Amino acid sequence: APSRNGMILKPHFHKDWQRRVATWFNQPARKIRRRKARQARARRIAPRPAAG
Amino acid sequence: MHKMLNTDLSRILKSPEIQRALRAPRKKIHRRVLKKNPLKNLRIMLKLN
Amino acid sequence: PALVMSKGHRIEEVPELPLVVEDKVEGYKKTKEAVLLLKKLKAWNDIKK
Amino acid sequence: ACARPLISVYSEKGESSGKNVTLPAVFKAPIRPD
Amino acid sequence: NFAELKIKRLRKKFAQKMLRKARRKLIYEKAKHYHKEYRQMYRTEIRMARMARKAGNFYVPAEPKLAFVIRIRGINGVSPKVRKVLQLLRLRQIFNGTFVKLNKASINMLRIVEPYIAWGYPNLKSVNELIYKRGYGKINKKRIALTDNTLIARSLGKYNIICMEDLIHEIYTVGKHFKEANNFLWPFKLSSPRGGMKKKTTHFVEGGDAGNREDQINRLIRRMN
Amino acid sequence: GVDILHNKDRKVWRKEPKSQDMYLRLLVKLYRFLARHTNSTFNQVVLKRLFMSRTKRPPLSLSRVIRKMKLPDRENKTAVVVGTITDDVRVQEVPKLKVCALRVTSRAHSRILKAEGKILTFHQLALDSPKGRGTVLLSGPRKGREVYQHFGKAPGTPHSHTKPYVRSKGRKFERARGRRASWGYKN
Amino acid sequence: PSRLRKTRKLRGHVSHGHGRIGKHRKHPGGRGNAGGMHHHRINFDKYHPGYFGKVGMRHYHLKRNQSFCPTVNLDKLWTLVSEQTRVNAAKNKTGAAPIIDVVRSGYYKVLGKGKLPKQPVIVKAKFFSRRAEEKIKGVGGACVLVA
Amino acid sequence: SAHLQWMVVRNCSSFLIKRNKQTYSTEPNNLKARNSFRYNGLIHRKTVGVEPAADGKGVVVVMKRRSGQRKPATSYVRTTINKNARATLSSIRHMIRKNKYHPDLRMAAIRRASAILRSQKPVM
RNA sequence: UGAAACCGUUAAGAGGUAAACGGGUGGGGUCCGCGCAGUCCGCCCGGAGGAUUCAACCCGGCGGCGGGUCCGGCCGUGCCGG
RNA sequence: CGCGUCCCCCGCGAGCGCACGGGGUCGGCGGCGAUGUCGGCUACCCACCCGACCCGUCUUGAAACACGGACCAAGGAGUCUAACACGUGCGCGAGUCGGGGGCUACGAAAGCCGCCGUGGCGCAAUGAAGGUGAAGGCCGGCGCCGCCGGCCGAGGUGGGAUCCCGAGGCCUUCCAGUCCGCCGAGGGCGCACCACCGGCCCGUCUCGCCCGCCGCGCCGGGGAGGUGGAGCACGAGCGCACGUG
RNA sequence: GAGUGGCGCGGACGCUACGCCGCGACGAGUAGGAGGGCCGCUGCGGUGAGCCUUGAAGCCUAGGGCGCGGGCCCGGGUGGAG
Repeated sequence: APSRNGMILKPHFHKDWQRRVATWFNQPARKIRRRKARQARARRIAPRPAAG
Repeated sequence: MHKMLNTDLSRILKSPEIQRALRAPRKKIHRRVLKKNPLKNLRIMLKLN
Repeated sequence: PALVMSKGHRIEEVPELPLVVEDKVEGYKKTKEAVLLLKKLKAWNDIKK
Repeated sequence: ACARPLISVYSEKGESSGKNVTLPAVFKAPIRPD
Repeated sequence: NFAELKIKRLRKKFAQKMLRKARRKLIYEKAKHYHKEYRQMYRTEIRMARMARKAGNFYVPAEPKLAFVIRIRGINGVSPKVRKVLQLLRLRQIFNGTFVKLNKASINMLRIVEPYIAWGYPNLKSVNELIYKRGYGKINKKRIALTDNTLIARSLGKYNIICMEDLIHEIYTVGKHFKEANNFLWPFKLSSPRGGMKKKTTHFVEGGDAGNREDQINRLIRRMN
Repeated sequence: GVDILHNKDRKVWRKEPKSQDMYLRLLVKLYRFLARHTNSTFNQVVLKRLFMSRTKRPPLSLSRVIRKMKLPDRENKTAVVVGTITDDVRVQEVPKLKVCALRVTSRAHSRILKAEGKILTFHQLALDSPKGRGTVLLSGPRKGREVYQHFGKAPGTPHSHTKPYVRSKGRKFERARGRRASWGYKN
Repeated sequence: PSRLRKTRKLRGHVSHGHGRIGKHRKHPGGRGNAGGMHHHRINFDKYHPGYFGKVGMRHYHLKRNQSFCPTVNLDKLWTLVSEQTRVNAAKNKTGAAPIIDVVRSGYYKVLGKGKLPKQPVIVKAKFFSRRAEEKIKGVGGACVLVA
Repeated sequence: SAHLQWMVVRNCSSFLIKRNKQTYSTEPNNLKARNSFRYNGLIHRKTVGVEPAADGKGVVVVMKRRSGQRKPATSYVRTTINKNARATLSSIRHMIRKNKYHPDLRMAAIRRASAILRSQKPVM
């Protein structure tokens, strides 16, 4: 129920949203995972440009 | 940046510039006084009248 | 100096309180070298603490 | 203040070397524990 | 070489000292003149009556300038209009007292809060002890005791009310600065009547305590003061 | 039993700043001393403003410290601000200004000082003028803030030109029934 | 900080600051934006006027880049180019005017709000307002169109 | 400065010791040993310390020198006074009055030294 | 480790208005003060003692300071010259 | 209660001491005490006097013949996430912010990027939309009218904290006379803010005349006066944190 | 308030300025709101040259206290590792 001058706001949480919560504890490990692969590729494409 | 550049308000407040432009310190402490009566105390009545 | 002692460090006997040492210290490879430096800068009483 | 004193540099034996660094303006930044 | 400023600081102290003596003598002689007034005031009312009585006529004396209003009822279960008039009289507590000078804009207020006040025409001795014993001044909106004349002289000195006696003269002989002299006085914190109230709820006429008691406020002022 | 309403017998002003910063709190200790001791009513108003919240001392734009100092009978006078001086970029020429502010934005510093102006703090304003004599005490616009457009008479009340709280404005976000004679009514 | 909160000062009470008569029940007004035309009408009328109903034409596949036209006023037109140019414009003898490419700095229209300082310009702006034209011509300049 | 690094220390120093509705300061050069601006023995330019000797008997007087204050090692000159009580309490009065060296701590230093010479006096 | 409810036993106390309760004292305890000749502190006045023993005076040392205006450094959210 | 002098009827003497004098002292004393007495407000048990119904709860009202509770231990209930609002703290400030990406034990941290500011929000609004999109008056060249020209030019009124000016006056055997400080009749600049009046931009309506041109039209621009707008009128926001709803 | 004019080496306390001091007035309270906790709990970063097998936590108590209160500190007994 609206109390006073508020914003007529509509949250999109009427579905079973808690099942499909994508958390980002992967992020710092992912940035290392991508970086390790980027290095290992650059050393493979040996005298060639790293960026492609 | 600094909000104030001289942080020492020991030296600022006893600088000749500030000390010149104050009033006199009212350091004397005035406690409450008893109400003596007209007919009880004669020389309280001699002070008022 | 006052803040570092209020933080709790035993710097009573430290030389200067921005304790800047030579770049010979970055050449060190053993702890016996690292110990002797902190004895001579008199930071060791903080390691002892 | 805005003065920057002449910071000595100490030899590995704990005694003063000849060299002096000027105290960086970093060390005269406002002390805000907040 | 300090020989100047030694004596100059004494010359100040003597000028401060001799000035208080002149102020003391004024306070002494203003007090002696009001004695001479109160005599002539008290005497001429008996005089005008005797010459009325000799001729066979009546001296209807001056309808009184000055009333002393005491709140007799409590703070609980009170009308909104009665609450307002009692708190414009500064009677915000049971057995609080204020002097209220009579007119049309006084009595039509006092008759509207009749059941909650015992009031009447105070004496000279009643105005004395109320000002001497129970005398407190509203100085910096604080209830400070009138123990030296320099508290009345500092607040009321701009109206030439410069001692305890000038205040009493200003109240009793309702002066041109009665308002400022009476509003200076904090509403008097009087004790419960030592002897007993007759009946709080009913009017004084019907063997009660409430309303106008013309000469008889003074008996209960001495019962309460 | 005294009929006193204890509703309004606590005054709800600041008697210190809520901030715990020690450069602002040392400025208060200085103007605690000056305000009560110096009879000047300047230092009292400054002390009050040193307490006040971020919103209550809003940023005075440089182009107000131009305009309100250009005014007649204000030559060789120091503009005193308890907020901050922000560099207004839609002013071109900048005069010599004597400035007292808690902060100055790094743009407005380089603007004022280059144009033969001087910037002070409140420890300096103290040593220069302890009574704050020969000072223009300025303030930024307090009703400047976006928040005051939503305040007052409610939006959807006759002759209330008040901004409503809308998620995101457009053509189909509170435009119909209470805003058009075609759709129901119009306030 | 759970310790700074109101919940900690409501240990020892009973209702936990939600009334003794009207208890903290689950949804006693309906969920979300319910009763907007029924029992929450007065809130919606007083605070959200226009909420119910249609207006205007539906535009199905609206792309926000076709209707991209970011505007700069004449108030801050000189801030697009370096302060050196405004200095070098006045002092030099030729009467050469500096070019303010308004599209280079990322605006497509020049609106005419500010007092424009009395020295010439050439403004290579994509669109112009009618006043913004008159102000630049008044100071003595060009309103060069560009695409 | 003194008034600055007080506002950091006042509530969060390692020497500050709060319990039993009482506050103290266990600093090397606090005398009266209480949490104060005046008596704080780190934060002022001029600081008077009164400590008992490294041997059994006497009082050492720690005068914080004016020059090297960012130099912790050379910042204090220590002078041990092993004399009679009346002339120990005199020497400390003369070090403070007749050098003008922080004269607010003139009487506190004499009261401390007095309570140190009383301490190292044998109990019956 | 061994809490409370609850029970036993021992010790002390009391018991016809169910018990318990608040306020006010009295009584008996258990324990404590580890009570039970009852404060130290200056300064001064007298007595009989002791001690390497003050003021002053040099001599080296160390610090504070201001020297209206000694010399030289060094730093400038200070400029003005190349 | 002097006189050195100014006239209406005939600027500081020294001491002493008592006190109905800005809240109590005595320069008065007196019994007692090592195996049985001294102190101990509380706490243990008991007795007496007065008071005294059983709590939680919904309720107009509960000690209720209203409901829950035999007793004790442990467990046990306004959370976290998202959004929004407003207050407050911090940073920067017409900007602001890397949050996504990238670069280099604690550390899955921290530090850095700016030709990573894409993008978000703010800096511009209004309109259904096409779209449009935020001061002027003067002095002249042809008692005027659109070009030609020139300088100064972001309102006004009222109230306004703060400053500003200073008619006069604040004393040592005079009296002039200057430097500072302080007070002040009265007078001005007026911050923010508020009310008011005019202005400007967008929508629409009414009345009306004049401009522009590679494309002279069912073209484009402009004016005076009403009115609709979540606007302008020398920016305040952005990020973060905390609190409450 | 300033200028040229006619012997004895001495003086309490204080001011954690978020501190300290002074003076007047006032004090019911459910729902409810706010403030202050040197109130308590369990973990983290600091710090206290903290305490602890010469005895930690816990637990018991007719022991001594403190605080308006939430609670807390001591003494004794038990206990064995924080």
